[PDB]
Amino acid sequence: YCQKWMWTCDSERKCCKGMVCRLWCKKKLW
Repeated sequence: YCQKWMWTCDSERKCCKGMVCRLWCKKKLW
């Protein structure tokens, strides 16, 4: 699974595209 908006990511766990990978998955505003 890709990490959803209410999820978080890691070096392995990636957030779903459209969001940015960070401590938590954050929507790409920029």
